[PDB]
Amino acid sequence: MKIATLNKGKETKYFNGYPLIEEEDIYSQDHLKEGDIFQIVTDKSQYVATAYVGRQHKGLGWVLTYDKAQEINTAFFVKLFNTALAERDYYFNIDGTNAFRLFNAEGDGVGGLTIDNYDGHLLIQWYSKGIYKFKYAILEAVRKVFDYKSIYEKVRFKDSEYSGGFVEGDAPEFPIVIEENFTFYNVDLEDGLMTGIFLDQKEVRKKLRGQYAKERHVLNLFSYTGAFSVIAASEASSTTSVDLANRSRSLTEENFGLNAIDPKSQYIYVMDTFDFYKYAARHGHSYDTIVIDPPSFARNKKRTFSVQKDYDKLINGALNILSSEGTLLLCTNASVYPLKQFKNTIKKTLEESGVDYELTEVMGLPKDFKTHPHYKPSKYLKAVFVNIRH
Ligand SMILES: Nc1ncnc2c1ncn2[C@@H]1O[C@H](CSCC[C@H](N)C(=O)O)[C@@H](O)[C@H]1O
Repeated sequence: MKIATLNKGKETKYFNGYPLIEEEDIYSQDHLKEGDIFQIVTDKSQYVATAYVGRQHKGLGWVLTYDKAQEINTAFFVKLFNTALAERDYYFNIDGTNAFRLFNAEGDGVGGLTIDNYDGHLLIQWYSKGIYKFKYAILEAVRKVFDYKSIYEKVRFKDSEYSGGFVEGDAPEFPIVIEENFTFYNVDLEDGLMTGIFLDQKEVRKKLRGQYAKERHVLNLFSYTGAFSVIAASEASSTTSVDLANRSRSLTEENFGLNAIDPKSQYIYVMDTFDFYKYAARHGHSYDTIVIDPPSFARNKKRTFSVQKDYDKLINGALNILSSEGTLLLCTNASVYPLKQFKNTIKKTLEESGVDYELTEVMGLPKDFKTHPHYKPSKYLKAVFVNIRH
């Protein structure tokens, strides 16, 4: 019923499957409000696609269907969910992992919607008021497609007093313990934005232990809950974790504890990564593997970090405490920060330092985090293993 018209010469990407309706690409007189279903049409009134309104950035909403006759109802989501579920048969068949993503937004057909499986406890995240409107229809479909002990939610958009919490089912006591790569972690689906682990780094964590941990001093910067450290510690001589947040210490200790690792056999520091570079370098400390996985942006009073602008500083600091033979695991999650450009920054920085280097591995989102083949920013994870000689 409601219509948005494409600007001339902007049709083609949309005809070819581009899922994000860009504000700059369309105009409408139909008063598009969050929640609204609308059709995109060319200047010559050809139907292009059906989308829903959910603004983020320069974005109006997301394409949902190319079938004019398809109504956006429970049966609609039931179909996407079954397809999403079927594409994850591997995660149901593997030992050692009971937590993974079931539905990854636009990669699975609905931008702004994610569903995670934390050992039977589902976490649904909504990235706009727009997609929230469909909560009832979506929940009915969840009930029709998925098995679960409970359902939690989080609202991942501004100006909502309600933040999320328990939805239905049998509520557990948090933290609950999940398993991934035969490694145990605490999770809390009801406390602040983050759950205690980032599932998208499942395979990166595996590789770190498998290939870059044995008998090494492993440094983990911006450690959060110490997940990288926890898994690497079964192989490393010892790990060192560094995070600015007070909580990180006890949370990290506890994760070590779940895996039969004495926290006292590991090093855990609460401080700014950049301060740690100094302290480590002043005490002549060296590490064989340095994991760097910072937030895209962070602020500490006056002090700010931007992944875009400050990554060279991260690399130079690590190098000054990396062993002659050593590996850097350089990661980001910033969708705005494309792999090409990330690799460029890494290369430039390393070339400037005069060290010998080799990008040995480049990893992206795992399969449970299905990306969209016509939307490049969906591929937001970059993890680059770099072997160093200096
Ligand atoms: N300047 C800084 N120095 C060290 N840690 C920082 C920091 N600024 C933010 N952090 C921490 O970085 C974390 C962002 S989350 C990082 C997740 C982590 N890489 C993992 O593998 O799970 C937060 O815990 C935050 O406390």
